[PDB]
Amino acid sequence: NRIHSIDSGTRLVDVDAGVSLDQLMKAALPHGLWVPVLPGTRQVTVGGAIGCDIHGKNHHSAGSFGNHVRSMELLTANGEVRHLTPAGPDSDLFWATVGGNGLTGIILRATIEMTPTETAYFIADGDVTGSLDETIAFHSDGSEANYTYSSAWFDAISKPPKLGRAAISRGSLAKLDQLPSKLQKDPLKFGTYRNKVQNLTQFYHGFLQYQFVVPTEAVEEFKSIIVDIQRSGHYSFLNVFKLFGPGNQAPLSFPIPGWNVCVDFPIKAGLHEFVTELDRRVLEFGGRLYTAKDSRTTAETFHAMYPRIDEWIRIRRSVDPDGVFASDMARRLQLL
Repeated sequence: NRIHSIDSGTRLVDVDAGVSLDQLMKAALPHGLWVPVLPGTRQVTVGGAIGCDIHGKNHHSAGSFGNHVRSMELLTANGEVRHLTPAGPDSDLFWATVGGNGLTGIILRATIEMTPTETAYFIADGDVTGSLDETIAFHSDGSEANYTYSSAWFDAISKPPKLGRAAISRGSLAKLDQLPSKLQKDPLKFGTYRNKVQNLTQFYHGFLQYQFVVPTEAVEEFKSIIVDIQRSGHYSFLNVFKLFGPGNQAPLSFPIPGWNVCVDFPIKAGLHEFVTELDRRVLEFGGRLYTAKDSRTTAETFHAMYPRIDEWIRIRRSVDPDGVFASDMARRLQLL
């Protein structure tokens, strides 16, 4: 539950899996290092970050968390401790562990290649659009290459042509060159605008959370989902929009390149019926659902989202035949 080494030269960090990403951030910053993929909470451990293979606002530029793990140590069911690497032997067990939710064993420790930075602040441009078509067109001009971080809040309640209008926030880690004099003293500690310097809390800022992704090319199909959601009467206020980049070698990693949306549906009458249809619609276009604890996602649907599901299940069995690390969700999703 400690951090063993930090090297700015190699950007490598040796850290136990029980260490929270927050604690990792604090320690790594003075060395001019930035955690490659940021957590949603301060209780997210390194092991959780790898097991869930978390993604953030910078996925199009940096991928998910598994992309940055140089090696990890997996305490398996037989009592062994396996040295896992993304490109060496046992790489299959590596990528099955990035995917798996601890169903492969217990991650004890990992080596993580950090992101080099000169400051702890973001420099951001903010834009507002007027409709869903504008929001899409805004992310389709190839301007995503100019910003490492990018996300948008959007209207899912107003009917067209106001549906899909968005407040977009995009930016990158600020250089020392870009900081005001007051902030250059300590650069590495703790809706329309341009060149706005923001710290972590400013930039990165009952219900049923629903997150999915539709392939980039199926844009009209994605628009149709958003339209149908507004029609349904299920109105969410907290809606996040994001365009994902390429995915992993992890067979159970969620992100794929395409349009990613996270809504918070208020628990209403006829929601489970609507969600079931929404699940089918996402899958129909070759999309994928984010499988959380709140799912509410059939095993048939789960196996359909992931083409390499059987390839993963084989690996899980070879490392945990008696299903020691098998949770109730794992059995429910028929992953045994």
